[PDB]
Amino acid sequence: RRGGFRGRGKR
Amino acid sequence: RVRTKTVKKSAKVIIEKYYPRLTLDFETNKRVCDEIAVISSKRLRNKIAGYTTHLMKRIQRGPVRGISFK
Amino acid sequence: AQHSVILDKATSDKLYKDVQSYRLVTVATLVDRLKINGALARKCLKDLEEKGLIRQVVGHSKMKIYTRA
Amino acid sequence: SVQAVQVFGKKKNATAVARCVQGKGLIKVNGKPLKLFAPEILRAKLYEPILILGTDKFADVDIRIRVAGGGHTSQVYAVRQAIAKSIVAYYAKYVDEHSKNLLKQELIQFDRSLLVADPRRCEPKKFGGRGARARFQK
Amino acid sequence: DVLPKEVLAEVGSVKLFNRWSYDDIEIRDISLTDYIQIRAPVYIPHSAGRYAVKRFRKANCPIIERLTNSLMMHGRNNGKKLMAVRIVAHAFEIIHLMTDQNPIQVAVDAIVNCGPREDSTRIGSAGTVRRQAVDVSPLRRVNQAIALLTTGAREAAFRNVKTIAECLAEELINAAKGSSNSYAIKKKDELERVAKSNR
Amino acid sequence: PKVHKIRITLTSRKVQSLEKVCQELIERAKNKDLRVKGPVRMPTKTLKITTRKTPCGEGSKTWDAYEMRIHKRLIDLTAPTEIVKQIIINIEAGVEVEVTIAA
Amino acid sequence: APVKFVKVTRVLGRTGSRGGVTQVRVEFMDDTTRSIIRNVKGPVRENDILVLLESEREARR
Amino acid sequence: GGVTVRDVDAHKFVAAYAAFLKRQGKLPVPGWVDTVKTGNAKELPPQDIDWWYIRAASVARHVYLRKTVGVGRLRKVHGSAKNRGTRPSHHVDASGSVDRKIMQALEKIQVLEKDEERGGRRITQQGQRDLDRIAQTVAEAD
RNA sequence: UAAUUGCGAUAACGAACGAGACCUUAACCUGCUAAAUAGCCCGUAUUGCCUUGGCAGUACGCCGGCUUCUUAGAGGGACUAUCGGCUCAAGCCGAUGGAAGUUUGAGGCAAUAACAGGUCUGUGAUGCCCUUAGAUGUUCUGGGCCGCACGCGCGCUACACUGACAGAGCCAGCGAGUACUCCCUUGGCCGAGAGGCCCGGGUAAUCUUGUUAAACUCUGUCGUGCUGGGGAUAGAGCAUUGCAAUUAUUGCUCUUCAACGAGGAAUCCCUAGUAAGCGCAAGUCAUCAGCUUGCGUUGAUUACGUCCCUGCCCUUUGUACACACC
Repeated sequence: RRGGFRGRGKR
Repeated sequence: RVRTKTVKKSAKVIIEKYYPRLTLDFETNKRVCDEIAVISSKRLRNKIAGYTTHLMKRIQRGPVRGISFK
Repeated sequence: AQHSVILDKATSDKLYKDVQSYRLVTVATLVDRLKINGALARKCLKDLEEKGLIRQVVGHSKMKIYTRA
Repeated sequence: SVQAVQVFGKKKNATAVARCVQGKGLIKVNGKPLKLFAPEILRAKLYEPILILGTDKFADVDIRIRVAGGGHTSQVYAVRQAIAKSIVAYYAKYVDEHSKNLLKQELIQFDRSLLVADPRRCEPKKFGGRGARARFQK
Repeated sequence: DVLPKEVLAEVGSVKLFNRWSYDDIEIRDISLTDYIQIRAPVYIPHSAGRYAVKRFRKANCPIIERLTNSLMMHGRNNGKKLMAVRIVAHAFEIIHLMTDQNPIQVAVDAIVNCGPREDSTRIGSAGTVRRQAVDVSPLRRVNQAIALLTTGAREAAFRNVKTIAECLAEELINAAKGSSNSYAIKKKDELERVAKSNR
Repeated sequence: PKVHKIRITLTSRKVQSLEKVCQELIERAKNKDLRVKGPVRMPTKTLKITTRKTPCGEGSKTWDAYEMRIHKRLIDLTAPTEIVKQIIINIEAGVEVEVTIAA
Repeated sequence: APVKFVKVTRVLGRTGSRGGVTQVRVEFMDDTTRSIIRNVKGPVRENDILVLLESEREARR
Repeated sequence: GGVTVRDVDAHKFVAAYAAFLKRQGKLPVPGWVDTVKTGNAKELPPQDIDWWYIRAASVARHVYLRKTVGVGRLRKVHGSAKNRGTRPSHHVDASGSVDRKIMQALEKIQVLEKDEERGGRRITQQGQRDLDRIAQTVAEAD
């Protein structure tokens, strides 16, 4: 559904 | 199939020390090397004989830099 | 789907007037249009063989094929 | 004295030793004739050295062959190799090779494997033949 | 004497198969020769060749050998080449009685006709396909034709009263002409149709 | 002086040391005008043990194969009983010898 | 359709994202003057023969 | 010319000896027929009614070609695989009683005799020449 | 170029590890040395059928001859050799010859610097702490580790006719075996079957052992129906192993006859005697292999590529990171 943490940026 | 420095370095000294003793024939060159050298393997001896007979084929038509005999 | 294990006069007459025109006759063909069982198909297969209407092409424990005479 | 020569043919694990003696045209393998020793469909692969050469060239030669080891299809390839080597070797030793050179050229032109063997064996490994076991999560 | 009387019938004539000769080959088209090999006859297909060592070594191989190998697939039929030879031999007898033409006459025209001439290639488009509708080389065309014909027979005969001897046989006569009701033709025209759209 | 048709069996792990023992023994008998039968070559018996390398079970699973080889080269002779005592002297380490009169 | 026959004379590298596709230069073998560039999917040797459904598309590079 | 056992096909030869033995009609039967499994690996008795006679013909044929044979060797010659269920299959041997009495009763028919010098059973002087005579019944039957 | 493998250019010259070399093994020897615990020719005796002069078997030979096949030693053999086309060079592609031309094929060993990786439950390797006579030491009796509303992994058997069942035909290889107590086991008899009794061989190229295994081949029955495909579950009886078999150790006979029609999102392995199919031997063992380590039989489709995804090595370049994009 929705995951945080680790390396993610913008969209 | 590339020959390393040990085969090439050993081939250089043989040619200049004994130039006339070996000829264009590969079979004869095989028997000259083992008499005048100390090789512990037949396969190593075969490779040494293969390179030295190739070198004199190109010696026959013009000299090549890096080779000097009497 | 189910076939007939017995052969009656309604089915016997179809054989002796129709098999004279087939190019190939096999176990599958009998099960196809006469709607009879394979076991019955094999029994009728050998009995008509000696009557001299069909001839054997190749013989094996697996398949049988027959053609015109 | 008596004319005879011994040759052999090999496969994976099938050895076929043969002795060819001057005779009258008789061929039998393991005692039985060529009528029996083969699977029914595999019997075709035994007659090729005959038709390509001709029956007239087996007038007075007798060959007896004993073969063991291997498998069904391996053995039939071994015995057919001994026949080709036996027939060409007996003439070479005792008669003019005008046949032999014609025999050798014709035999290999149809198939080279008739006179030379194929070297093939298995390789051991610690996973099976060449594939490993399944991985849990890569 | 040393040979059975059956083989004595053919020794006088030119060497050939059990019944049929490889003479009188079709004159129908080009670009499919040099990859179907019939110049060297073979008695039985079975042979322990060296065809898996180089690139195009298997291109020089009898077509019957190519057809026989593809017949045995799907797990159960691995290494059972003797069983495959029996099926192949019987299928040539079935087609001979239903058509006066030679069995190889049926086999050759069937293969040459069920080979696609255009296909769409996969070029990435970030989730989409930019199918460019490229051409197909002759070697791949004959390789895929063999697979299509054999997989059709395996599909039909599964859980059926019919046998594989004539299920395979009936495809070959269908594929000899433009029957269009065969498994091979249904897939071949479908592949070409989608390629035309993506031109 | 009654001949008994002796037979001698040998066993060792080395291959070079065993071969030269037989080479000199046949020469020690040949010059004595004794009818000698060849040094037959019995099959080599190889035995191996395989075990897993790790002592605890962690990590990948790997095995190694140890080996050991034995050769026989048994020999026989036709000679009296007393003469053979002085002909089998001066043997070195490793090779084991067993004497059988085979009368 | 007036289908044309072409023959390969030389191969010029291998294209595609995954090397599946190859690029060849063909010859129409009926008018020796004309020569174009085409794309092929399968293995190709020199003197191979190809069948072309349309002869007006050509290819990049 | 002369023919022998090796000169005829095995399948028709054993069938011929079953047909030939119909006319003599003298082979002991201990009543085991129609009840026995002919092997532990099996589940149903053989379909053909005269299986006791076809088996004896084939058994006597290979003893003609083999030098010494006993009950133990024939037990595993006639054995085959067994469906153990969901477990992997194995190899198990045939019944001992079937092969022992089929040749003990065949002893008194004067076909083969004991071999007490080294073991097993071997073929007899007049026993072997009988099976040779039926070869011409098949060879020239062509 | 598979390689910090080389050709070379050069403020560098000369060297040390790793790679290669090397060792074992699989392919070749009608040449050497040989062999009754391995074979053949030959010679005797002997059997059947045609009878021929033949063909197929038996038993013997121990200085009758021999080593092709079997066996294990010493050596020989491939070096990319020769030819054609590119290049200064190192090198690359094709052909011919040849048992063998990807490093000929497959393995063993394998650098610097590191991980808070695993192991104190292998060790009479070991610091410290703890308990030491109501013992955490040792020993005997009994039970549990196998307990079941549920999720996940490595495997086995199938959904059938390219099948099951019944008769007949009939082909391997690597190995193992007797003690202070019986280890592989031939032959004879009894026994539906599993088993039981009695002589005997082998400390082993000698006996078991040709381990005549399975698949497979020929001839028949059933006939597309989840049916004679499938064998889970459960009842009764007969046996062996052990001191002891219930929560059944295993094996055998009769009967009971479940689910399962090629399987969703996802996902593993692999390039030639290779995948897959099938079986055999060994390890643990009084008895129990659906597991592993090895061994043989049958034998394919497709590619001879690229960096598109998941990763690796080197250079130029950017940084507010150095516990280093978690």
